[PDB]
Amino acid sequence: RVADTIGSGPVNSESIPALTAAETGHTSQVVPSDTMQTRHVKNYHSRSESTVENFLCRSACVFYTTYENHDSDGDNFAYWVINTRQVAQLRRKLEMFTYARFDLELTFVITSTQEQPTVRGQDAPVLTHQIMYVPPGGPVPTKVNSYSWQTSTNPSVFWTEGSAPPRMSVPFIGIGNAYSMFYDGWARFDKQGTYGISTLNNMGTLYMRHVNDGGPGPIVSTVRIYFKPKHVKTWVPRPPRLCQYQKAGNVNFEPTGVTEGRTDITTMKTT
Amino acid sequence: RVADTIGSGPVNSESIPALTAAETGHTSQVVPSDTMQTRHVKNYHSRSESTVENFLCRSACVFYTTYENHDSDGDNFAYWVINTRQVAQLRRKLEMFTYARFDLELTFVITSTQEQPTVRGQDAPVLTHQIMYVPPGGPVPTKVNSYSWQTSTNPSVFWTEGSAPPRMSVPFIGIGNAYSMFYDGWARFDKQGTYGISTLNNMGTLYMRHVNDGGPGPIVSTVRIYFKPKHVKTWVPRPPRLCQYQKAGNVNFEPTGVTEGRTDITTMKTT
Amino acid sequence: RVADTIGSGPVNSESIPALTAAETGHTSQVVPSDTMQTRHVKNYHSRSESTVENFLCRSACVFYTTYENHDSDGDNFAYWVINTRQVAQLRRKLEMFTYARFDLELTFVITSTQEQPTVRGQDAPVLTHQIMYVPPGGPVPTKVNSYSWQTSTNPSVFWTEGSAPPRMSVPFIGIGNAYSMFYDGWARFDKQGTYGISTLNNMGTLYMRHVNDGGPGPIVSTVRIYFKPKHVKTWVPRPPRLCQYQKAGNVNFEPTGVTEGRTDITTMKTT
Amino acid sequence: SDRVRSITLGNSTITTQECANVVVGYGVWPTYLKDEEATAEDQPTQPDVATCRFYTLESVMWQQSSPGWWWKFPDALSNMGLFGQNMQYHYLGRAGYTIHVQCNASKFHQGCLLVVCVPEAEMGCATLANKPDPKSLSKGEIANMFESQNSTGETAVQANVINAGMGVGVGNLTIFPHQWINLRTNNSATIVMPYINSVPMDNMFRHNNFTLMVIPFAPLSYSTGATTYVPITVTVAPMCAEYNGLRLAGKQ
Amino acid sequence: GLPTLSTPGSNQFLTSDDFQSPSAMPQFDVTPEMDIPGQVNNLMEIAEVDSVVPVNNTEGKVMSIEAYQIPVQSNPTNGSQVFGFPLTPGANSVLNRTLLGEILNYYAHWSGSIKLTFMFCGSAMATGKFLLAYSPPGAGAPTTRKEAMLGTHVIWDVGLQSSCVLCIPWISQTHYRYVVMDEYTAGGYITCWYQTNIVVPADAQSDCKILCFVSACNDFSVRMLKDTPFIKQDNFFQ
Amino acid sequence: GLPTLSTPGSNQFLTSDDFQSPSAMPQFDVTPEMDIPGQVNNLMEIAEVDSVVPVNNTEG
Amino acid sequence: GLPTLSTPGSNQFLTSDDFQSPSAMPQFDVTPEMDIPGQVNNLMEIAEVDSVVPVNNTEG
Amino acid sequence: GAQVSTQKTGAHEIHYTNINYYKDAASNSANRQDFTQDPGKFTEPVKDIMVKSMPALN
Amino acid sequence: GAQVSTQKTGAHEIHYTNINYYKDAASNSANRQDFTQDPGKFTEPVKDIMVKSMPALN
Amino acid sequence: GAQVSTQKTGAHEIHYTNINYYKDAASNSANRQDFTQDPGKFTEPVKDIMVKSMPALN
Ligand SMILES: CCCCCCCCCCCCC/C=C/[C@@H](O)[C@H](N)CO
Ligand SMILES: CCCCCCCCCCCCC/C=C/[C@@H](O)[C@H](N)CO
Ligand SMILES: CCCCCCCCCCCCC/C=C/[C@@H](O)[C@H](N)CO
Repeated sequence: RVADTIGSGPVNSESIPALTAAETGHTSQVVPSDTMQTRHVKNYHSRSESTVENFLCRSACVFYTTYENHDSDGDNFAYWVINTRQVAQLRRKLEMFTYARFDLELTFVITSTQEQPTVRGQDAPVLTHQIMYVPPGGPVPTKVNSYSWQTSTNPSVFWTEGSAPPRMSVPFIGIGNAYSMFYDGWARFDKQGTYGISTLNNMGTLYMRHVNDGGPGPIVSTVRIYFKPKHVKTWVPRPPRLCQYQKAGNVNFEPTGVTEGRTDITTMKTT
Repeated sequence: RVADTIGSGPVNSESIPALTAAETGHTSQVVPSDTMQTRHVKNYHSRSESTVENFLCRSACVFYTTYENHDSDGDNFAYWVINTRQVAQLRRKLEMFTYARFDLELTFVITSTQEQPTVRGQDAPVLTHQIMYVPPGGPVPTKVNSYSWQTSTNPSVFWTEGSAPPRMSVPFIGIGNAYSMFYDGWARFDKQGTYGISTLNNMGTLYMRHVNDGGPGPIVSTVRIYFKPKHVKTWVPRPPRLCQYQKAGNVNFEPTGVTEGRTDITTMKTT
Repeated sequence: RVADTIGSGPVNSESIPALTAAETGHTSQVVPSDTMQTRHVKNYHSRSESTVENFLCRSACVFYTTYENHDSDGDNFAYWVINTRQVAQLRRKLEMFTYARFDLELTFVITSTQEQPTVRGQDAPVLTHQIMYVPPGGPVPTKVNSYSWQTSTNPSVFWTEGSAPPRMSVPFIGIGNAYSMFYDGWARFDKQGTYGISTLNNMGTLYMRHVNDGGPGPIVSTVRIYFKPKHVKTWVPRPPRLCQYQKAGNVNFEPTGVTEGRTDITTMKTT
Repeated sequence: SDRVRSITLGNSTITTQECANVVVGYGVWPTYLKDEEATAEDQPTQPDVATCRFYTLESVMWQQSSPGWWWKFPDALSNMGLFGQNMQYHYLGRAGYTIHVQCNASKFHQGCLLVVCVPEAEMGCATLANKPDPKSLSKGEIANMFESQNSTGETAVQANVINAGMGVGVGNLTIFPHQWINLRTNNSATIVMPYINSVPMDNMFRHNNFTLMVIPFAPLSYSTGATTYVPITVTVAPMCAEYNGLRLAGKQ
Repeated sequence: GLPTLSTPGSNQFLTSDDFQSPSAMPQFDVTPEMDIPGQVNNLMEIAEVDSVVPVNNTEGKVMSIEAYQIPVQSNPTNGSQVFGFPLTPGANSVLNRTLLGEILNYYAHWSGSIKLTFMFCGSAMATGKFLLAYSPPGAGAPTTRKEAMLGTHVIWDVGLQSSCVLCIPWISQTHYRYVVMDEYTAGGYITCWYQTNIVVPADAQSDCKILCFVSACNDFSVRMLKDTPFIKQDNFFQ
Repeated sequence: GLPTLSTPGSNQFLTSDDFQSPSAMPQFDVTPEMDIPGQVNNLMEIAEVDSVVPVNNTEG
Repeated sequence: GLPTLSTPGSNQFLTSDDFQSPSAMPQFDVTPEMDIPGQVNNLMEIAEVDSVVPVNNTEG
Repeated sequence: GAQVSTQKTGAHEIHYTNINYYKDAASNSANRQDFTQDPGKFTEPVKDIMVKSMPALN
Repeated sequence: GAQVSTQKTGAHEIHYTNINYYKDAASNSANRQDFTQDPGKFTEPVKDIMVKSMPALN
Repeated sequence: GAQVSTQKTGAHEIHYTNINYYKDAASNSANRQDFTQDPGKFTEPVKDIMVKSMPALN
C-alpha cells in the first residue's frame, strides 16, 4: 500500500524542504505537501503487482527446437544446453538485478506437423515424446536409440500428444549462494580464456526425442520451453538493458542513443 | 546433515592424530582441525540425496520389446521373462549392494507405429493393449487368442492408447528374506548345472498383446518397461562394476584396466 | 496368521499321537512336535491371500462377442444371455463351492477394427457404444434401431471409444438365498425336461450396439465382458473339476485319469 | 601391552606377538539363530567344542611374483574333522568364523598383503560364454591363485588379479571386512565373520557365502642372504555352527 | 461430481515422480525381514571408507597391481618430488575410480574434505621423512619443495606407525564444486616430496612402495543425481 | 474447479484393482441371508482336509 | 472413485497460472542463503531512485 | 464419515482411509481384510471330539 | 494441515485455503503475497541521515 | 487419517499433508525422508575401538 497525502496549508518558515544537495547521492523524500497546499486523500492504491515475484513470476519461452519422426541422426533427436540468454524478453527482466535466487516451474509446449513426402493411408498412432535432463557429466545420447535414454538416474518426462503441457518444478540448483546474472571476471586465474557471464554457465543439457519409432510419413515436432521463476529473491538492481542484445554469451552491444530525439528542449509533442 | 568444522589453533603435544596404522583395516576419523588451524564453520549441507532410497528411487527402463497388429504368431504377441540384468544402468546400481529388499513401481510406456504395406482409407480406431503377468507355473499363452488371456487369476492391465502410462505397485515378492544380487553357488547340490545369480532368478513372465484384432494396415507397438524400487533396504555394499557387462545371466567380464592412464606420477593434466 | 511350532523334546509315553483311526472320517490334528524334536519358531506367515474373497476377487473375462458398424441385421448388434459357464477359468473357481453369494463388478473392454472393403477419405468420428441389460421378460431388440433401445427402465451404459473401460456394480440379484453352482434336480416336477444347473439359470440378456449409425467403411467391434465377484460368501466346498469342460449347460465329461502316471511306485523323477 | 593376542576355541589356542586389532564382521559378532528368524522347524545340532575350533589349512609360499590366492568357505572346511562330517549329514547349516592368517618375515623383508573376506563372491569365467567349473572356483583347502595376466581356459575363472575375478577394481575390495599384513608392522590378520546371507540357513555344499582373498599389493622383497621361504598359513574356526535336516550323507 | 480443473502436468510420466499406485497383488503377505549384517542407508557411508588409489597409473602399469604402488627409494639428491595429482576427484583418472570417485560419478556437485592416507610398505629397517602437501589453486602447481611447503602440509616421519594422514580441507569460493571438471571450480594440487631421504642399512632393500587411500571426511556431501558415464551398452544383454 | 493433476495409472483397467463403482440397480433389495451349513472362508480350510493320494499311479 | 466433473479451463496452460507441480529433483538440498547487500522486493523501490533525465534530447 | 483401517504391512518391521461415495452397499470395494477361519467344520465333524494323544478306537 | 489466507480483494468494499501436496518446497506455488518494502537502501544510503526541512549542506 | 510432514526446505531461511488411499503398504509413496546414518559398520569394524589422538600400534 501507498501513502496518504496529508493536508497542508500556508507556510512562511525557514525550513526549506524544496532545497537540497543532490551531490550527497541521496534522493529527496519530498511529497506534494512540502511545496503546495494539499488536501487530505486516503490512498488505497497497493503496490501488489510490482513485487519482484509478481514481476518475474509468469511463464516465458526461453527457447524451442525441433526433431523428426524418422529422418536420420541429426534430425532424429534434439538437445539444448540450458541457459536463459538466448531470448530477449526474459533475459532483460532477470538482468534488472545482478544476483537472484529462485525456483523454477518448467512447462513444455510440444506440437507436431506433417512434412510433404506424404504417403497413402497415412494414419499415425498418437505420439509420445521423452525429454531427458543430463546433468553436467552424464553420458549424453548420440542417436535416437542410445543406451542413455534408459534414464536410470537422470530425470525424464514422457508425454503423449494431446494431453496438456508437461510441467515440473526445479529448486535453486545453483552452487553459489545465488545465480549471478553478471560476472566481471574470467574462468581462469591467468585471465586467458573466456571472460564474462558464460564462465559461470554450467546447468546441463536437455535432450528430446520421439519414443514411437519412425513411421512412413515424415513428422517434425517442435518443443517450446517455458521458464517461470518462483520463490524469488533478487539483489543489486541495475539499469535496464538499453542496447539490443547481440550475443547470448556476453554483453556485447552496438552503441546506441540514450533516447529518441525531438526538435528542441521546448517541444511538447510526444514522439 | 554434515559436521561443523570446529575452530582449532596451535598445538605442541604428544597426541599424534595424523599418524595411524591402516593395517588394522580401520579408516582414520581425522578431520581438518587435527592437522591445521581451522576456523569455525556452521555447516548446513545435508546428505538427503545420497540416501539409498533417493539413489535407487527413480524409474529406469529395464527392457522393451515389440509385437504387431496382425502378422501371424511369433509377431502377434510378445513376452519377457522378468529380470533386472539386461540393462547396464539399473543393474549396476542395484549391484552396488549384495542383498536388497524393496517394493516396485512399474510404469509402462507403450507406443505404436505404422508399417509400410499401407492400404487406402486406413483409419484405425484407437488401440487397447493387455499385459498379463504369469507367475511361475501358470499356463502361458501360445497365440494372440489362447484361453489364458481370460486372466481369471493372473493380474493384467488393459490400457488404451493416448491415456497416460499404466502403473502398478508390486511388493517385495522374494521368497528369501531379501533379493540376492549375487549368489556364489549352484542350483544343484552336485554342482552340475547352472552356477551364479541365475540360479535364483524365477520371477515369472510378462505377456503383451493388442486387444483389438488385426486391421488392414500393419502396426507395430513397442512396450517399454520401467522399474522403480521403493521402500528400499540394502545390505553389504560392494565395489561398483568396473568391467562392462557381457551377459545377463552371470558376471562374465573381459579384464580391464583399473583406470585411464597418464604420462607420469607427476602429471597434473586431468585426462 | 499361522501357528508357531512349539519346541518339544524326548518322549517315552503311552500317549500315541501318531496312531489314529481315519475311519472316523476325521482328519488328524498332528503337528511336527508330536513326532520329532522340534525347535521353537515364531511364525509370521499369514493366510491373507487364500481368503475366499481374495481368491475370487479378480476380474475375469466371462465372454466376448462382436457386432458391426453397418452390415445388416444379424451383424448390426449383438446379445449374450448372461451365464458364467462358457469360460473354463472362472467357472472352475466358482465351482469349488456348491453355493455362493456375492456382488459383482462388471468391466467391459471394447475395441474396434477396420474391415477390408476400405473406401477413400475414410475418416470416421469417434464411436459410442450402448450396452443394455434386459431383465427376464423385458422387450428385447430386433434390429439396431428397435424402440427398446430407448431404455426408459432397463439400465444401459453409453460409452465412447478411448475413454476407459465402463464399469458397474451389481448386487446379489439371486432369488434364492444364494447362487447355486450345482443343482441335482429338474425344472419340472415330472422330471421331463431339462436336468441340472441350467434349470436355475435366468439372469437376463445383455444387448450391445454402435450408436453412431453405419459409415462408409465397415467396422467390427468386440465387447469383452469381465466379472469380478465382491463381498463373497461361499458354502459347501467341493473337489476341483478334473475332467475338462464339454458343455456350458451341464457337467458332461469324458472320463479321465486321476493323475499323470510314472514308471513305478518308486520313481522320484518328477514328471 | 596390546598388539599381543590369545584366542581359545575348543581345544585350540592361537597366540600372536604382533597384530592390529581384530576386525569384526560388519561390527556384528556371530550368534546362533533366533526363534524369530528361524524357518526350519527341526531341532538343530549345535555340536560345539568339536566343531567350533581352529582348523589349520595347507600353507602357501609367498614369492616375489605371487599375484594372490583365494579360498572359499565353507568349502575349504568340508574335510576338516567333525565340522566336515556335520556338513555331510545335514541339508542345512550356518556358522560364523574367526579367520587368522599368519605370515612372519624378518625386519629386513618387506611386503604387504590385503586379507579380505568377500561375501558372495560370484566369479566370472575366462571365456565369456561359459561358466567356470567347480574346481576352478574352489580347490577345497587348497588355495586357488590369481594371475598377473588374463587367464585363458575354456572353463577357468578369469583370475587376473586386477579385477579380483569379479569384474571390479581390486583396489576397492576394501569395503569388505579386511586387514593388511604389512611385514614392517604386522605378522597376522584376524577377522571374525558373522554369518551373512539372504536366508537364515543354507545348504553348505551348493553355496559358498564368502571367499577369503589374500593379495599382495606391495611384493615380497629382500636382499640376498635373507630367507626366501616365506609361507602364509591360514587357520580358521567355525563359530556358532548349527545344522538342521539330518539324513544320510553326501552331495547330490 | 465435484467440480475439478486439470492442471499442466496431468498424465505425464516423470521418472522422479512420487505418487501412490494400486498394488497388483492385494493382500500379498511378504516374507519376514531378517537382519543382515552390513545394512547401508546413505551412499556417503561407502564414500567414507578408504579405497586404494592408483597413483602410479602410468601407461602400462594401469593393468597391474603396480598402478597402486607409489615408488620411493634412497636418492643422492634433496627434495625430489614423489608424485602429484590434482584435486579433481570426480574427473581425474588418479581418483575417479575409487569408491569415492565412483559415487561422485553418480552426482553433479560435491563438497567436503577428503582424507588421503599413506601407508609405508618398506621394511622395518628403513626410515625417511616425507612432506605431503595440498596447494589451493590460483598460482600454479608447486614444482619444488620450497613451493609446496608454503601451502598446507604435514611432515610424515616413517617409524612404527606405517601410515600417516594428509587431510585436505575444503577451501573453495563456492560451497559446492562440480564433479564434472570446470576451471571455475578448480580444486588445487596434491604433491609429496622427500623431506630427508630413505636411509636404510646394508642388506635391506632401498626400494620401497607406499600405498595411498582415499575417503571422505565428515563434512562431505554430494548433490544432483545423474547417470555415470562409466557403464555403456550396445543392446540388451542376453 | 479444484485444481487437480492426473497421475500415471489413470484410466487403466487393472484386473486386481479395488475401487468403488456405481450400482446399476439403485436400491435393489437383496434376498435375506440364510445360514447354510459348511461355510468356507479360506482355501486353507480345504487344504487342511485329508484327500486320498494316488501313490500307485503307474501306467495303466 | 470419487465422482468428479471437469470444468472449462481443464488442461490449459495459462502463463500467469499459479499451481503446485512435482519437483524433478526430490530432496535436493539447496545451498544456504547468504545475505547480500541490496536486496530488492518491489520494482517501486527502483522507481523511487533518482535517474538523470535527458531533457536536452535534441537531434545530434 | 471416513474410516481408517490398516494396510497389509508385512511382519518383521500404517493406515489408509476410505470414504464410501455411493448409496448402495454393492458399490463398495472388496472385503479383502476378513480373516475368519474354522477348519473344524470339515476337519473334525466327528460327534465325539477325538483327542490327539489318545487311543482313537477305544 | 490446510492454510487459510486472504484473497486480493480490492479496497473500498474473503479467504482461500491451500494444502501443499508435495514433499519439496520447490513444488509450492508462488509467494505472490509478500509485500515487504525498503527504499532506504537505494534512496538514502547517506551515513548522516538527511532531514527534509533542513539545510542539506551546513 | 491425514499425516502432516515437513517439506525439504533448504537451510538458511513448511509442511505437506498426505493421506494413503490404498489397502497395501506397497502402494505407498517413497520413504524419501529417512536420514539414518552409521559408517561405523564399515569405517571402524575393529574390536578394540581405536582413539584418534593415540598411538595406533602400542
Ligand atoms: C526433466 C526436466 C528437468 C529440467 C531441469 C532444468 C534445470 C536448469 C535450471 C536453470 C536455472 C538457470 C537460470 C540461469 C542462471 C544463470 O543466469 C547464471 N549464469 C548462473 O550463475
Ligand atoms: C500386471 C503386471 C504385474 C507385474 C509383476 C512383476 C513382478 C516382478 C518383480 C521383480 C523384482 C525383481 C528384482 C530382481 C531381483 C533378482 O535380482 C534376484 N536374482 C532374486 O533373488
Ligand atoms: C448395465 C449392465 C447391467 C448388467 C447386469 C448383469 C446381471 C447378472 C449378474 C449375474 C451373476 C451370475 C453368476 C452366476 C450364477 C449361476 O451360477 C446360478 N446358476 C444361479 O443360481
